[PDB]
Formats: sequence, structure tokens, C-alpha cells
Amino acid sequence: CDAFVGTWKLVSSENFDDYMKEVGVGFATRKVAGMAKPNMIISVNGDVITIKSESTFKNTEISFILGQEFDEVTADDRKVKSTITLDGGVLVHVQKWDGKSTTIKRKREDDKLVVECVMKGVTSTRVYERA
Repeated sequence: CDAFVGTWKLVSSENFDDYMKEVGVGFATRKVAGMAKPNMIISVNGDVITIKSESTFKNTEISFILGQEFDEVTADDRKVKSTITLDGGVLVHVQKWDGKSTTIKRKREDDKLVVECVMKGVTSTRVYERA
């Protein structure tokens, strides 16, 4: 995951409000979370990958080993079971909760780190660049 390591700043977002609606996020959280321009800090130590999100809304952090399920409390306060794997260079992150599922894909494209969030038929694309 060397090409993911570093500090990344959100530069564009598309359809994030609609994605959050599909996930079930309520109005007030959607408004405040949607304003945020987070930094994403990715680091690797051995087999442990750490992804931190720093924002005015809610600072989060996950550490994980690829293929090994873990507990995650998301920024919108869902308690989910998560598994992250590498599929052909793309970090694929599946979250399970309350019988539902959403998938977050993270990949390097040119000088960007592109995050694609999918809930049923609704996708949001969030693009980051190096700080």
C-alpha cells in the first residue's frame, strides 16, 4: 500500500448527500458531515494499515490487517463490522450493519486518491490530493 501512504486533502465531492441518505444518515448529520473537508492520513506498520480522517465534523481512525474483520464506529455513528482487502491495487472496504451493506473503494489515480462509496444503486465519488 506504499502509494496510499501520506496525508491527503479532500478536493472534490459528488453525490455524497445522496449516498448518506441511502445509508440512512439523518438530516442534521448529513448537513454537518457534508460540509467537512477532511484530511485522510494513511500509514502502514508491518501488516497493520491505519487510516485516520481528521475533520471539523468528526475525527476517526481505523487500524486493520487486510482480510481480517474488525469493529468500526463510523463518522455518522454507525456500529459496523468491516473487512478491507486489496483487489488488484484497490482497497475494498465492506461495512455490515443491521442487515445492510456498503462498500468503499480507495484507489490511486494519477496524483489523486479516489474514494468511491456505494450503497445499493447510489455512488459518491470523493477525490483527494496530497497535502
